[PDB]
Amino acid sequence: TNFIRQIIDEDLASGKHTTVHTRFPPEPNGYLHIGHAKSICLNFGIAQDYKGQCNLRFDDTNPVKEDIEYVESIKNDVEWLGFHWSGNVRYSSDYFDQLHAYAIELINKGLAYVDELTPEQIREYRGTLTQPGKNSPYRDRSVEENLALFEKMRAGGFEEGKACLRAKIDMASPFIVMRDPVLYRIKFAEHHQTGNKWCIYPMYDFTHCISDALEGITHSLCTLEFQNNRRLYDWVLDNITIPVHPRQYEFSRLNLEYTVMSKRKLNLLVTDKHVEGWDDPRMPTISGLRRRGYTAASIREFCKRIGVTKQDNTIEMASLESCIREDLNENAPRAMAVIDPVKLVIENYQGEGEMVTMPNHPNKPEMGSRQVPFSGEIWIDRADFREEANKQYKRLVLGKEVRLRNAYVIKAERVEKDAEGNITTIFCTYDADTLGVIHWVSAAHALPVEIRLYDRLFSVPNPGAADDFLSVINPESLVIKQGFAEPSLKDAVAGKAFQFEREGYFCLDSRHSTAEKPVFNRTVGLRDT
RNA sequence: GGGGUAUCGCCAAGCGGUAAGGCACCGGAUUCUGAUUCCGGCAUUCCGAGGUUCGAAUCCUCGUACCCCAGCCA
Ligand SMILES: Nc1ncnc2c1ncn2[C@@H]1O[C@H](COP(=O)(O)OP(=O)(O)OP(=O)(O)O)[C@@H](O)[C@H]1O
Repeated sequence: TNFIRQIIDEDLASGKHTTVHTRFPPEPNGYLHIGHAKSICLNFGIAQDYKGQCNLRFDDTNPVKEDIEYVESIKNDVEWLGFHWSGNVRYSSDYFDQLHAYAIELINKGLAYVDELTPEQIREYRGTLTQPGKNSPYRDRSVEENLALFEKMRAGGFEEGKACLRAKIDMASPFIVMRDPVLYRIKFAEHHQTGNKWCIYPMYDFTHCISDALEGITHSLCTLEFQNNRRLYDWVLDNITIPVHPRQYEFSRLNLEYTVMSKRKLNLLVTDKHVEGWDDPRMPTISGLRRRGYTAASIREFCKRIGVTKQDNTIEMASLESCIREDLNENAPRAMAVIDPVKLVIENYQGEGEMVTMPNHPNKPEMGSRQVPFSGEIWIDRADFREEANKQYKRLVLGKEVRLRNAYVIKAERVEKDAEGNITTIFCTYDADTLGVIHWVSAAHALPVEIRLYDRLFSVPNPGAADDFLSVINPESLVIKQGFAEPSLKDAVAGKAFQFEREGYFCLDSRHSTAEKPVFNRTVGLRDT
């Protein structure tokens, strides 16, 4: 429960409503991100919890920032998260003729006029945060004059910026938004839904309350930066002939540590080619997180955990990562892969090899087992061998023995270094009566596989509050390795988490993998204590 | 000027009856993954100072900090 659900509860009890109807209304000017997932979880979650309805409405009022690519991706992401909207997909543009009729009602009532103060002047006349504004000299035109001028705007008789329609409210209001807000502005831009039918487009505040009202939304849930705007939400609905009056309730937006959510900013990273694209695995976008190997359920859980309050907040990446590790630990089948490999030859070995039976899940016998090959010339991870180290080090030191994963207890004996002091191969012996643990991959049957180790995109926790967020990009956000994996990984499918033992959870990258050369993105590392 | 918020390192519950829970962190047991699982510890204190009350995080003052609003963006 959260403050919003307590309100809905009151509403139902008091008999103010019988059904609850919410809506998720993104503008199609970019791809959805983890922050939006919190609105999706909130809006669609309430609908299903209260057996209500939730609309997916594209708030498409500004054509010069929107594109059809975004509408199809947004729908994709909403479904992938595991949610379904009520009825057909809606668009604010579906209501352009409606919105235009309402503007006329406002004009007819003398509550709206066509102003001609230039874009620079409207700012000058608006006042400041402590000084009231002043009336445009075009404020007292007659209704008859406004109808004429407005139809002229509609007919394309005015150049962009040359005229706009404003609400006649109060230039001295302490609410900056009630200072004669613009309802319509001229944009000769083709719209992704309505083509060139319109050259005048409605503003967010005029469009939002009216759309909610027409869809019979009972509770509009938005983020905190809209509390000031609520005054205009109610003023519009109170002054036009509409039979219902939805109520707006604001919650705090999600800020994630080490990442920027601003679409304006996320678009800079994509536009300037600093990430592969909106769905690059380092992006905090839904599609990015999906490609990274995140599961829709891990995200739904993440929203469940962070809560819904009116408090500004900043969640640590640790919280997100906790969610995904938990999901994958449960459902991810284990496998073996070596990221940085140094060759290890067992001298004592006899034969072209053998076959060990490894479990697909160490703590869940039910998941099955597999027959993995073994031999003398295997592949091991560099960081697992040490010529010398204290008692703490529980891996392969040049003296003692260590158990291979589901195999033999080998024993370090001799090292053969390259010219530059760097080791090239390690020589050891094994006890055959056996079958300090490490993973390995029989060089004989090793599958060459490219690994992509992702790390946080920014090097500061709040790249948002930086003079230039780009200059604070982490150069080690993506470190590409070439390694080897057991041949079973030959049958992996894009977006199927595997837990490379003692490393982390990894998944096949659809964008880069091929037949011989698979590419694995590292979703998340293990709790490396 | 106006509109909001203040409870653990990060989130968060609490609604006059004596500070849940999660992440992180520290131990300790188990483990052929330095994972997982288990065990236990982690707010005498709720922005501060006064006051009301048998009892206040919660009520009433009076301060303080932070966030939002001056797009013909959403
Ligand atoms: N960080 C966030 N946390 C929570 N909810 C968010 C967040 N960002 C956006 N939303 C929610 O998603 C809804 C749709 O957002 P929309 O795409 O219209 O704008 P935006 O993404 O906030 O802005 P921009 O496109 O400039 O980044 C908003 O109604 C809002 O409540």
